[PDB]
Amino acid sequence: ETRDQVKKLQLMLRQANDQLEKTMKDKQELEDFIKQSSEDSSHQISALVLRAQASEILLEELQQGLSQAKRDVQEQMAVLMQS
Amino acid sequence: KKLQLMLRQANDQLEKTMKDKQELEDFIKQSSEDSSHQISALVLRAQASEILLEELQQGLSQAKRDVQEQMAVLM
Amino acid sequence: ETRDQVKKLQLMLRQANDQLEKTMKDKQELEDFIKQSSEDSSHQISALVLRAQASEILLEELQQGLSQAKRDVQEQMAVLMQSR
Amino acid sequence: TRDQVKKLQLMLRQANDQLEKTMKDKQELEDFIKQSSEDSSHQISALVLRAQASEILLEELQQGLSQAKRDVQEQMAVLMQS
Amino acid sequence: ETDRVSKEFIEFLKTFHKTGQEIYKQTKLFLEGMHYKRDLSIEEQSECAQDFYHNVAERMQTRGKVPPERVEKIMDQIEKYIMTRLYKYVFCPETTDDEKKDLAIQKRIRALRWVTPQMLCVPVNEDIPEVSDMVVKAITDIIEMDSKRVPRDKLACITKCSKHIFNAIKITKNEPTLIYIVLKGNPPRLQSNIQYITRFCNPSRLMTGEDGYYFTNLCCAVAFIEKLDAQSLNLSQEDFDRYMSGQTSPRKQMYKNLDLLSQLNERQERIMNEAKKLEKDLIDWTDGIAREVQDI
Amino acid sequence: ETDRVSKEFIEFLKTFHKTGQEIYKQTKLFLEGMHYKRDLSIEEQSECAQDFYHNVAERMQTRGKPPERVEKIMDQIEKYIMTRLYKYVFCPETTDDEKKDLAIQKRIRALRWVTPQMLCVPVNEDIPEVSDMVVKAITDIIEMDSKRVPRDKLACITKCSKHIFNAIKITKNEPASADDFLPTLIYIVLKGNPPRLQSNIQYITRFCNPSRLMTGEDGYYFTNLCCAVAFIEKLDAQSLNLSQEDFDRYMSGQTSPRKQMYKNLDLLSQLNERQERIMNEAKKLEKDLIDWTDGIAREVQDI
Amino acid sequence: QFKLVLLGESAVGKSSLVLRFSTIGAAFLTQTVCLDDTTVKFEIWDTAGQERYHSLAPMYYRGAQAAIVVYDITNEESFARAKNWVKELQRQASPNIVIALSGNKADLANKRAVDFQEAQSYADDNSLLFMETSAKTSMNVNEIFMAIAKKLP
Amino acid sequence: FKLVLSSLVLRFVIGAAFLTQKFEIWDTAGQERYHSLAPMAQAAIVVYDNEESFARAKNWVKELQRQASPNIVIALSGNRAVDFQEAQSYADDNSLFMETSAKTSMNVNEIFMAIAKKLP
Repeated sequence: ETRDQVKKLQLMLRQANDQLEKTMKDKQELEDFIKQSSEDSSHQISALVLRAQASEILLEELQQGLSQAKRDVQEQMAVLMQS
Repeated sequence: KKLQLMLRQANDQLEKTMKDKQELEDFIKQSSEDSSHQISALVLRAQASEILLEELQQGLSQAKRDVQEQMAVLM
Repeated sequence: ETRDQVKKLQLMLRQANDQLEKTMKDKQELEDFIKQSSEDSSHQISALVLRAQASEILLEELQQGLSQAKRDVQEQMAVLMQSR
Repeated sequence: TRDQVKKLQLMLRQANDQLEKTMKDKQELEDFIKQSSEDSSHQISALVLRAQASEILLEELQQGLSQAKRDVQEQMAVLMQS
Repeated sequence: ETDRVSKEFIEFLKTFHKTGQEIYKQTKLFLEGMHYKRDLSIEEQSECAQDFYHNVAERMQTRGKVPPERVEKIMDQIEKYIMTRLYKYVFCPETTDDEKKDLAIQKRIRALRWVTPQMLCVPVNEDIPEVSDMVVKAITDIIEMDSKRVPRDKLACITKCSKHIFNAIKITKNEPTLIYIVLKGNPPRLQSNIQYITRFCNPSRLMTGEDGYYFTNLCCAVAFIEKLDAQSLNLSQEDFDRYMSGQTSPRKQMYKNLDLLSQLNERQERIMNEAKKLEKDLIDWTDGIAREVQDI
Repeated sequence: ETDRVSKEFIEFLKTFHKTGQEIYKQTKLFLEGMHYKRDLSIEEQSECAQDFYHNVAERMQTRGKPPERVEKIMDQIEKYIMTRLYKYVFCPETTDDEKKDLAIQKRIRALRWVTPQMLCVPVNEDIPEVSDMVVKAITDIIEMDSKRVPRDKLACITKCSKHIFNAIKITKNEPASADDFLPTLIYIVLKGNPPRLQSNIQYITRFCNPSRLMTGEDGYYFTNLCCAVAFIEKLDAQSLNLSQEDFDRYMSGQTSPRKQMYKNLDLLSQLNERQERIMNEAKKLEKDLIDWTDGIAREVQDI
Repeated sequence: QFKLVLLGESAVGKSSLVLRFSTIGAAFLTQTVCLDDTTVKFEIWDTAGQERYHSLAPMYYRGAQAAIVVYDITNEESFARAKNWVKELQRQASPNIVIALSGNKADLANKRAVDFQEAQSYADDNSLLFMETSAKTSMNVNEIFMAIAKKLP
Repeated sequence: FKLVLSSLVLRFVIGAAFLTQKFEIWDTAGQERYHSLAPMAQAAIVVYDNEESFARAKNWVKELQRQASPNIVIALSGNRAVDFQEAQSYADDNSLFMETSAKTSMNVNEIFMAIAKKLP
């Protein structure tokens, strides 16, 4: 019985070590995954909205600017209309 | 005999390392969740800034038709 | 009749001219305002998130980073029971 | 007379079309800032949320160490004995 | 102005070599009439013109014997020549309240900017890029009607509009409203446009043509909104009064948002640093526990 | 710490030249017993604990003889025991405590998606202070495990629920009913993933003086607490006012790990590509526009 | 001591009425009253007016010695909620319990939807304490309270 | 002529409201809210399915008989919970009426082809 206890014990230990060894890999890997990952989340996201609000607005200068060129050019037909 | 103690040892350190990993996990799901809700809200703004943009592009391409019909009306 | 009329017309035209004037100042200012608003909205906002999703990590690698460092000294006191 | 009022009523009519457009214009730009402010808005709190959660993780952490300096100190207090 | 169109029509009526003259002179006759009446009172301005409607329509048919299958299209071309010269004269007459009630609408709508559709329970969901993609145009087609002087292009703007409107129903519910599109749009120079239609639209185009049904239900929606009340919403006055106090507060959200921000940077700048302190304050344990034992 | 209370406790009873001894030796006798009995049925464990509580409670009145005063002693006595005893009595190996402690830890772990739009909690965390006391209630339920004794514990319960009422009041400015309250604390627990949660609770239920639990401030808090909790395990879409669709949805195709950042990572490149697109198109009419205006200006300015 | 529980439908003043009975937030009360030289003190459980958490009441009330069910008079629904609360009460709450019900928001009764004689009818049909109350004018409050108190041993 | 009225006019003839057959037919909104301001018509109908539909049809014909121009002809549509004998007693008390089914297209062609030959 003693020696059976010793095989089954050698099984639990070898198997468990390949497995521990696995988890230390997966884990340490993974932190490396997210570190750089949330870096890309971040860096990108900021560079991104900076484009939104620096750009999505750039257009109402037009939102108003078209309505002016529509009022002045509707006017030129009036600058001609007395002529 | 001695194998059973070293095996207790073969377990516990792993179970600890299991903590380290499992925490990391909950975490990235969540930074990830949060990011998520932001990117959905960001897309949502971007494409609106696009709608007013085709809205205007066509509105000028029409106003050229407007000046062409009206200056056709005056000469 | 004209003497009744012309008062009222010089009236609406004057009031309303001052009114145009209101709405004119108001818009040009309000817009100048918002252009600024996106600016101090963004520069800060990104300088906020960007520090954030990358700064709130530091605490994460520390929560995980303790448990082996606690394991280090916990293992370290084990060297002592033999030194007895 | 008809110069004094007809042509005047026309001048008013146009100055009025005119206010109309500028009023339209402002309220458009204005409605807009309300929208940019809205979409910033729903988000800004989710922006707070990661901040304070990652304020909490730091207080619980500062706390657990505030425990472990006490623990290794008591444990080395158990070692100093004969 | 007077030249070129003088040409397009003289080119136009001679095609018959029969009826070509009759229309021309009758026209310039009632024309001098209505331009004489340009200074005459407004209600008094429309009359010999709609008279001219019914009167031409009858005068030509009894004597002329021409197939009306093509008249379906004749209803269209006629309005251009008249409205071009007359716009200056009859659009927003100084005699009327047109300008004034245009401002009634502009102000009212602006003041209603706080209302949302879920209370009307209109059969839409604008969340979809598509239904709202047509929401935008829905808003713009009713707008451009004012850009064009003629009632043809105008009623074409109304019709095209009413048409791209139920499709939001077809994208969201998928079943084959009025109040919702106008109220977000705030349409320019409305009353004198509306009326430009009333006086100078073809009464028949109001009877048979779709533009008629569209237009009719529109003014229903308009006169509805003008006195729009609590009971068409089914909501109480205690809060209602609050809503009449005014929610205008425009720059305000951004003002408040913009306050918070720097205390929040203040929150995280109020973080990184102690964690950086806790970096150092940390190893000093680990190394400290290291040095003191490395002795023995 | 198994070291230290031996001093503090004595410092308390030393004023008594009469009953101090009278209770003390009496206690440590059967208490000496409980180290031997550590192997007996757990139910029997809390049993001779609740017995010894109640028994001194009668006996002192029998020989030594006011209940106005008891609530204040009830802390100290149990303090001395739990200091040596926590180790034997927390989360029994014989019991399922450990098991449901992890069941719940995962249960709440999966709760990362929650907003009080679903629950309608009457709080607004946007104000710095409000979130500061929010954080504190959480810091309290976290710190709840730290305490070896259940008095310090029950005080973390109270104190937490207190930082919750506080935020309730600053956010509302009307105080809170439990219409305005339960979903709050749940909002805090949900945010706590609280440690050794289950076995802490049961350590209390089984080990603490029941009167300080029935009469004391602590009773209502711990109660509505466990309620909030065992409710959280048994949860309804229709109690969230949610269809079976969302209820299944947020947990059904998700919880695949790390994928979320991947998806987010794809998306993110998609959008930034789009805003580069829109911008450069508006630049197309930056130019393509003016040439109409000045073009209708100059090309027509001729005659 | 003496244990009582408070149940109701939400915002019905489940909040309010006790509150009037400004430093902290609205907890359980622990109020001391005596109609005699001997003193009786109270314990009071604030419970979910919110309807989905209307599910867990069992342990709130378990060891408790008294009880209360709130219904609004301008919302007959809160009154029906009240009736079901009663049937549940007599059945699965420790039948040792003592009962009392009232209609509230008695300040705006130009808006009243729940009939006095009807609710007193349903009350006195199951032998209930019934005199309706207001929190704003505070009418039968302490009255309905000494009424409460003449019952406990 | 102009007729004033979801699925029953769908079996007979893009837009839900207007359908040209001249049958110039206009369609009403299912909501109870904006009920007034109805009149522009020389023909009219009234539709019910729920006994509330019946009731609304009652106050609806009670709006119609009073307000309109005198000439217009009306027609009623069933679309169980109510006796037909009741509906028909009501209908003949006030003088064309029928029950209709569009999935089989029962009286779908009919009510229109009977409304047409009525108008002078």
